[PDB]
Amino acid sequence: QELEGLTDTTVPKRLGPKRANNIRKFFGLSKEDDVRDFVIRREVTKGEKTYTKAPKIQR
Amino acid sequence: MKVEIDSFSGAKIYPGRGTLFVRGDSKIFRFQNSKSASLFKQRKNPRRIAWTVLFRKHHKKGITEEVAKKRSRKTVKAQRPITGASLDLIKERRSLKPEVRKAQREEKQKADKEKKKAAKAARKAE
Amino acid sequence: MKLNISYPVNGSQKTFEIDDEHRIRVFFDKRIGQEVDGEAVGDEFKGYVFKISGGNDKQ
RNA sequence: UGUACAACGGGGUAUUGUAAGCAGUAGAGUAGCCUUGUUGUUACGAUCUGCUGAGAUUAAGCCUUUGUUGUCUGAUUUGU
RNA sequence: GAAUGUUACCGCAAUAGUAAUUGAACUUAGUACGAGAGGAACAGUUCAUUCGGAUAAUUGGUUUUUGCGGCUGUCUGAUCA
RNA sequence: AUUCAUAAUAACUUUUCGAAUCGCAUGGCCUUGUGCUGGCGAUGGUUCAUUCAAAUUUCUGCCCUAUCAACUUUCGAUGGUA
RNA sequence: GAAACUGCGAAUGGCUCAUUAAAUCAGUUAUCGUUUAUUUGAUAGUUCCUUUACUACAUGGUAUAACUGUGGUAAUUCUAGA
Ligand SMILES: [Mg+2]
Repeated sequence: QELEGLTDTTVPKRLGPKRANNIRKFFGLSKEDDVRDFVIRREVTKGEKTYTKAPKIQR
Repeated sequence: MKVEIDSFSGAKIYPGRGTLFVRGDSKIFRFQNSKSASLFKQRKNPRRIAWTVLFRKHHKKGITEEVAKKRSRKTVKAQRPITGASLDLIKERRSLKPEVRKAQREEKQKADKEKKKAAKAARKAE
Repeated sequence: MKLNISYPVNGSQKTFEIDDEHRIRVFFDKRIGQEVDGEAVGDEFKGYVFKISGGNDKQ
């Protein structure tokens, strides 16, 4: 039986990776897939205007 | 009614059986018999007396109580949402490892743009 | 007492306050890290198995 | 001549505190050997560990017994 | 313990003796009484003092259980005992 | 003034350090590749010297008391070897 | 640009004079008897380990904070689990 508050729900991992090889194993890509485009972004709406503020890639 | 434990021998004390000794440091020892009371007053150590639970623990006699624990071997089994990932589309992008020649296709346009910008800057300097 | 139960797979967690002392007597004389089946404490937790991670005493 | 009695034995309960013997790559160290080393073995060595909450004792005013072995007609006296 | 017919069981009860004692706390009530200061009592409850009769589950004491272990000195060739 | 500095041989170390770091400028060479080179700094780092110091240390030097004249050395007191 | 990790600093300063009579201290010597963050200036071509596929060097790996959320206690610059 599924408990009302635990298995009914699922919460998101608040942040995504920042290191390159961490991304590359997160998506299992390659030594060469150019991680810069596989970046997780988070579109916010400060007002009507929006922006994504993708973090960085260290290393 | 509680069943207290002997402070020297680990025996079980039933009500109305044995004695209690309050030491000057306000510690309470409980004895099931004059034997263990006397050995306490003779200030012997129960880890050296062979009939005591403490000795038997220290020497591993009747040691079938706890054996061991396992080691964890298993996956995560949850690609949970990264809160800006949209896990379904994130998996759709994870399967997008093939057809990665679009990466070089975009690198070609970036090379064209960087070279045009270099030429533009070299011309603007003049 | 109370149980702060957590399902790390979905990543969620919930409190459950508990009475019926002869249900929680199962936890007694157990260590942290040990496993317990939940039907002995509640058949709402039937077929589950929990692992004890910590706790906080009175005071 | 029988849910008889006794002596033994067994079991339980209790008391003590882990028997003797064997073994040990345990052991403060010491001497000797040579295959001369690569734990080298031999001997001496309080003690420790294991077989071992073991052994011993347990009714003489403890408990119980499907056990074994036995015993079970001697003498005196008494009458409204 | 002889004798009362013997023997056994269950009993009666003349006579004699006689045993229970004292106090505190709470409550009564800071009430009654009294100008006030002060300050009760009966009933009830819980405990205790002195005495007495039993008992030994527990605690304690006692130990020739010479029961178990340990220690000394010597004797049994050493060991075991 | 040295068994100083330094160097050289023999090996030893559970093995030290020898840049996976950051910013601005973005320039030069071509066999035009995200090719090869390249500036001004920051930070970090072994050793040496230096500096800021520390630690110990030499010599001489301190008030009143003899109604304190002997003290230290048991177990550190004075020295020696390790 | 809050928070938090990291690095530094917090051993300075300021207060007081209880101790302390060759002790501190003063001036004068020494370290050929040693430590020294920081500064300042100099200074590592040598490290692929059967070192001919053993290797990522256009550069390797894992945690964990802050953060999200669930809580404990009367209470503290308390804190657990995920
Ligand atoms: Mg420097």
